[PDB]
Amino acid sequence: VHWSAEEKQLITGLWGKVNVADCGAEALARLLIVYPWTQRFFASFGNLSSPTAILGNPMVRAHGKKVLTSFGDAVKNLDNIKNTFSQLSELHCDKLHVDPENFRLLGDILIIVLAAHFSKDFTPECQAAWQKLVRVVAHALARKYH
Amino acid sequence: VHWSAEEKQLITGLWGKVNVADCGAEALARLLIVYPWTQRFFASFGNLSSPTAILGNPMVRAHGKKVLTSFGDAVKNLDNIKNTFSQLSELHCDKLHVDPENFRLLGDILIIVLAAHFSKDFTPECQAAWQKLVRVVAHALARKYH
Amino acid sequence: VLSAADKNNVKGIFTKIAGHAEEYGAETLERMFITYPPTKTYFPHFDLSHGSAQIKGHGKKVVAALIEAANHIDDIAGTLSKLSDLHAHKLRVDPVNFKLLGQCFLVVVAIHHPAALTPEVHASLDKFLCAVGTVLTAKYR
Amino acid sequence: VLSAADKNNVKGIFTKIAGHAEEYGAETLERMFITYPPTKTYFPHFDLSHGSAQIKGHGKKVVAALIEAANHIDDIAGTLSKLSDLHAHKLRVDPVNFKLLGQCFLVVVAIHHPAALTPEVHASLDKFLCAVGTVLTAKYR
Ligand code: HEM
Ligand code: HEM
Ligand code: HEM
Ligand code: HEM
Repeated sequence: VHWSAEEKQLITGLWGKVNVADCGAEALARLLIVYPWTQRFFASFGNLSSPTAILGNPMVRAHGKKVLTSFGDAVKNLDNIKNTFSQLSELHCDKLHVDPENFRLLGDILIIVLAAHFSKDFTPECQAAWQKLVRVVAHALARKYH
Repeated sequence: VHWSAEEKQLITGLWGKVNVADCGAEALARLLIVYPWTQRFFASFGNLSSPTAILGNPMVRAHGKKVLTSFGDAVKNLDNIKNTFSQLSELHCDKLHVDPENFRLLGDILIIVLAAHFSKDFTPECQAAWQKLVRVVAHALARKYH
Repeated sequence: VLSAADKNNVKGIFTKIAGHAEEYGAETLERMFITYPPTKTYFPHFDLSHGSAQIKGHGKKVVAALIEAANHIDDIAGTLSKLSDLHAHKLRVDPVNFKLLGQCFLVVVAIHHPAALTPEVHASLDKFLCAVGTVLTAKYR
Repeated sequence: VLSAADKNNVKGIFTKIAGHAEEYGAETLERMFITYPPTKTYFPHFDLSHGSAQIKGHGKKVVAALIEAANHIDDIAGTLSKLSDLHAHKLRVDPVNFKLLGQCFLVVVAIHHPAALTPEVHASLDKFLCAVGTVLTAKYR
């Protein structure tokens, strides 16, 4: 994938003000609530019985931070997103058996969440930059199939 | 992408035996018939006014056979799809702007077209060989994004 | 929607199927676990080996439910409410998985009834298969 | 399908948008065209440049239609079916495209009214967006 320079800078500046824990818990809570089947992969987490249960849950919040953090690894390495996610991909495809459509789903949610914390600051060029980033991370993870 | 021997054998073998022009035409017609929005891409094929008309169009069969010929290309080169379908990649993505998800649909349909023309000889083991083939192929056309 | 030609095309073929019911279900299942391995993880408890007694058993039960809603092709959603709770809420099946099963069962028909499976006929079935999925995923939308 | 609790959510957030239906409409469309450039291919006759006024009044139509379905949210399909013909048949629009617009509608909702796209709202909202997508893609399935 080829990164424009205007694009590197749009992903890079936004990134630098993201509260990873705030968006993390949120991305992930919304993934569980909005696409309820993803709940299955996360059942080790305890009570996911209602929406409130879900935004109530410590692990949901805590694992949200972990995720967003892993986005950081890509933003650190836009030219090597391929190998950043290569161990994360084994786990997601092999072990946990996640359908790659779900990464698309979390990347779309991610973007709704960044919209909502950054307002007019989450510019049309800027959203196009991010949609491509999450597109990429997702294919990065999805490598381990085809 | 790693091809076991059985997978190569199973693909190569069956391939041998395919009527490129009939399945090539059948595949293509099922597409336009089953997924009618696909018709928008083929209006330089004249009359697609109905299934029977789609079914008979000399240009559709004309094309049917082009497509499936190309899968053959794939078969000849399992370890090396990614490069073989670089240019067909630009065509489909930059020129025509075809959502990738319709590659999967076609693969899917190809597969029901083999099954109908092979019956019992299309064993389960065989179908998987091929699902992977068709899938590998539609990631190689959808490279030219992410 | 489901066009009365659709409702027709469908019946045509469920009646070609019919008492190959149970054989066809087993087979659709088998192709689904061998072609889409991750689908076996919903079946942790079954004997998933080719031939298996339970797979047959289960297979019949799927195709049955399928033949059942072909008998109310008019109100599928209702002929089937009972199973959404199962799939959607207890089991949490990912919708993608319904297209997988859907596809293995076209393959099955195509192997056993190629003649019967004409583009148009193939279209109607698809829409069918689609509705079913939608219903079975319904406590999701 | 759309439960009672969804239909409030939807109703509620629409009450809160309403005023801005033309601005949201147009930012929705602009963002779709910068983010999903293959989508322009369908508006070959538009001034697609920022600010253009065909965008402005197209995006008025878009969300007015949606606003409309919201008041007869009980029968969306009935309400919107005038737009299928055109979208499915005439324009032959790829179903992917509806998720796309739909996603950009949610982003516009989120930049202006983030406090209201609560996650429980977001979900009612996506169900509704699918329903709409489904009716305009209709006379395929
Ligand atoms: C989309 C971008 C994603 C990224 C960047 C990502 C990243 C991560 C990271 C960094 C971990 C844990 C490493 C660890 O603590 O072992 C993790 C684990 C996990 N992920 Fe993801 N992941 C992504 C999407 C998903 C998706 C869709 C799912 C599935 C619905 C998912 C389900 C899980 C589960 C079930 C674990 C194990 C949780 C546990 O530790 O108990 N991940 N991921
Ligand atoms: C699925 C894997 C596919 C393969 C292997 C494939 C292959 C091909 C080939 C081999 C050609 C002719 C190359 C040339 O002569 O320059 C071609 C042209 C074309 N294909 Fe595809 N294609 C695929 C998917 C699709 C799909 C899904 C569509 C529609 C949704 C599509 C639409 C077209 C069109 C509209 C043309 C050229 C128009 C013309 O030149 O007359 N293709 N494709
Ligand atoms: C054509 C769509 C489907 C139909 C018509 C269908 C039909 C049924 C029926 C009738 C039963 C339960 C019989 C009973 O009450 O014991 C059932 C159960 C079950 N179904 Fe499905 N199903 C469909 C799709 C799927 C898919 C894709 C999966 C997952 C891969 C699935 C997974 C299951 C599971 C795991 C059970 C539990 C059965 C048991 O443990 O005994 N279903 N289905
Ligand atoms: C929720 C989704 C949508 C709604 C509610 C919607 C609404 C409308 C309405 C009300 C019109 C016509 C107003 C009139 O009759 O002049 C229209 C036309 C049109 N729509 Fe959609 N549309 C939707 C989705 C889409 C999508 C995703 C696309 C493209 C991807 C699209 C492309 C078009 C085009 C090209 C026209 C023709 C208008 C013209 O030529 O000026 N629509 N749509």
